[PDB]
Amino acid sequence: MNFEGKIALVTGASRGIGRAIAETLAARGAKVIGTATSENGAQAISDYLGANGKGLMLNVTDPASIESVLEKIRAEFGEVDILVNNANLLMRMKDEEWNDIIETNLSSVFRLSKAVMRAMMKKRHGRIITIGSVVGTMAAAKAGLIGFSKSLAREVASRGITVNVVAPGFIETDMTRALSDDQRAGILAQVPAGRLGGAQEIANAVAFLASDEAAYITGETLHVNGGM
Amino acid sequence: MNFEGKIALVTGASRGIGRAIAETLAARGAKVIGTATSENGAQAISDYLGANGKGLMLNVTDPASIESVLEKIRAEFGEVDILVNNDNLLMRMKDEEWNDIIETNLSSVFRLSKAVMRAMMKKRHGRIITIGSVVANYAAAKAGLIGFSKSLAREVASRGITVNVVAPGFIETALSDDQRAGILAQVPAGRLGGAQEIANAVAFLASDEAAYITGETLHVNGGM
Amino acid sequence: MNFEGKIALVTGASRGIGRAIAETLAARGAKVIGTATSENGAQAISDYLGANGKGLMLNVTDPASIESVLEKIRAEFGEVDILVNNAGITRDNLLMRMKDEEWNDIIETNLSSVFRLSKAVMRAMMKKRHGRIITIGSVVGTGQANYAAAKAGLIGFSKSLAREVASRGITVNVVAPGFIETSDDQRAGILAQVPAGRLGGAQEIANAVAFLASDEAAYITGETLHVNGGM
Amino acid sequence: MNFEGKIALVTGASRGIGRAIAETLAARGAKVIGTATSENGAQAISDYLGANGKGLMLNVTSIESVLEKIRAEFGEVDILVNNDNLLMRMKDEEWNDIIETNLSSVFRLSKAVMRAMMKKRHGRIITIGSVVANYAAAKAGLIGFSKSLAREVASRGITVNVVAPGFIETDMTRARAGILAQVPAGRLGGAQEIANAVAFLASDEAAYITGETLHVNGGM
Repeated sequence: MNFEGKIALVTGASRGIGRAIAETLAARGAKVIGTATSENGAQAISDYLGANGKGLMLNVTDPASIESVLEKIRAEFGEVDILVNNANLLMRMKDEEWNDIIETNLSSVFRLSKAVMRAMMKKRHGRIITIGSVVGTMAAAKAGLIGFSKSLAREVASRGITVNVVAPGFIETDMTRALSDDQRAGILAQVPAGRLGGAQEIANAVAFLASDEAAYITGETLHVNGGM
Repeated sequence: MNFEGKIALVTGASRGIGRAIAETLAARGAKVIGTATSENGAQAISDYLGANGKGLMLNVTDPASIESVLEKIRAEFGEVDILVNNDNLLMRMKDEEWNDIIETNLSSVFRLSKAVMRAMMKKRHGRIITIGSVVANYAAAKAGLIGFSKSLAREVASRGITVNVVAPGFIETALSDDQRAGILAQVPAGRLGGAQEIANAVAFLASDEAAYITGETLHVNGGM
Repeated sequence: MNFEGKIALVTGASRGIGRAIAETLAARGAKVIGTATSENGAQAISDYLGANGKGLMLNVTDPASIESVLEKIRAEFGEVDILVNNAGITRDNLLMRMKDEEWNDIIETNLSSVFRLSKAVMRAMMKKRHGRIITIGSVVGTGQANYAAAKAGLIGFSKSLAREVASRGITVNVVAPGFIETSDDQRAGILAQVPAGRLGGAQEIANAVAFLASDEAAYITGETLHVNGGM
Repeated sequence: MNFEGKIALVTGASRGIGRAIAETLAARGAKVIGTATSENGAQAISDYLGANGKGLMLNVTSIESVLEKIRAEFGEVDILVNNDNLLMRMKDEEWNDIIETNLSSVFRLSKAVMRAMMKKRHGRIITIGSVVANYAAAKAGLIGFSKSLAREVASRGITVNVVAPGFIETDMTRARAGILAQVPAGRLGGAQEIANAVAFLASDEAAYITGETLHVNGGM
């Protein structure tokens, strides 16, 4: 219970890692706003957050949707103190697949971070944590994301804002449960720990970086992969 | 003269690093096609390349410009064997300027590499070298570029194509003694690098002498 | 008190980071054994740990000292569950000016010793299918080249060991502190190299160590956690 | 002949990578002194170097003796090129042997040749990493040492770099698809490919490259 009084915005909180993060921050006293791409999803999020938060529909690409969501949050809870971003053959993918991945996984983090920084710097306290993609098989967006975070971290560090990245490994999610046994085994073979990580393990790391315990940790990429 | 028979496409060959790279590859026997964002810039390139190449207009942002340039090069010289791809506070950038940077420094390398690969692979030989931006609003694109190259490198390594990145540091390209001193204080070497020094590194990676080097980022910055 | 029932061995717990780590683990329920190179040093540790632990003299350079200390701990508390290798205070110097004497002493104290200690405590960790080994990097001083080799070798050793013992429930990590509070014009020269604009507290390194030693970081291993304020 | 007038000391030049490096620098005009642990080794090296150099016996763990011999016959050294089980299984003995042979020796050699380089305000120190756990610390310590030394002597015109080879067809590799399956290039590298990289870093064309680890491993 070290987040009382803090407001956290967690994108993609429908399930898996996103939901574990939202429930963990909520269980530790934060008021949580989890987002989904549809209104039904948003309502599902509101149903599990109960009195500890609310779910809102958000399209991370649309700059209009971002402004809209932030306005609803300000009207009901206040300014966002914690932002948690939850997101083929490279010579055969179409320009669409390329732009979609850059837009969704890279540019959106830039637009959201930009939208919440003003309040954070004014209050001289803030946390921006981005969750990297979960290992699903045995790149430019992921690497660009880390480069952006290290750069932003340096820029806003003096104002009391930390910007970090949590890079999960082979974590137990729907996508990994939907893989075939041969596929799972191949990946698991690449994991020293010899087991898959739980969604809660990524959430524990996020909760740590979001707390006052890590005020001096910024521009860091924390890997939670059992040794991959 | 170890490039004899090879065709190299160097984007942004108007001056500085780009031109040093184009002149070095040409001096070592390659047929060089340097590009500029205008026909005027292109002619200037033709004039310094002479009998060793030609300058063409390339809008690395238009799929049609890319295809158009590659078609001209095929008619004249053949297939491309060597491809060489040549500020403000973050929270003060507008969506528009962030998009221009990603699209100009990241997506364009993806489009160009894609356009020249099929031929390289059929030929079982190729070189793709990207030059990083010469020293915060470029960090994302820059890091994405390196990530893209390492990933592409693994994908095409078995067909004899290497994909590398050369990351220059401070390169002489004016300032007051105080500004210059501030720069020198950041470089252990104590001087600025020359455009030719980046070109020497590129020439090395493009040669057969670097056939086993791929997915590497070669820093030429005096230990910065 | 999420460390209740766990025994932690913290080397170099006399002052600074080492002591903050020892007090933090103790405050969270662990039975702590902090070490010093002298007998008087160990007693000072014993005084501040009170009923939550004890201080023992240990010379990591001496394999006879290591087993001696581990025997005392096993006789009074039990098997070591958490091992924290705390680097001493570094006193900077230039590479091309350091003699075999210093070079050898830094390797021996900063690299080989971690190897010998980790080796000494691993079996008891494996039989329990649970263990934590955390090494603290040399804190950046006021140019720390003479510690650079040993530091990089240490990280390499940890990543490698992490990969070897991960399936047994043991995590091996490294915490790399930046500028820590331990003369104002020189002050500004240091601060200017830190984006956050301030020095870190010894407690901030201890918070990171406490996190990695807990059950919440069971899936974190072979990682180097930098606590340097963006430096 | 990019190296005309330069003197290069290459340790472990008996065969493989070491010899390829020695022959390449010699072929490009350098006066080369290759070393070995024995005399047949040193003599074997002098044989293949001919009028381009000489072989000397050198136990890197002797250094001042070798540097003195080179100093009397050729001059100061301008280019210096430095050339298995589970960890919980290692004994203190093996662990120390590895640290001395692969880490401390580079420190001692670099220290022995720096004064000269500094005085001449020009120098090259290249260390070849281990070809492909018990060597994990020495290798990583080596890179850390090089980056640190590189910053220290950069203003004096000396560059310190590391070349990290991947699976290079040697004698071990002669005895497979298992390691090949690890490398994207689908083939093993040649000893000459590591030598080309070393030759490049040792030349004037690489004066602004320092503290860098150049991997030559086929995308591995």
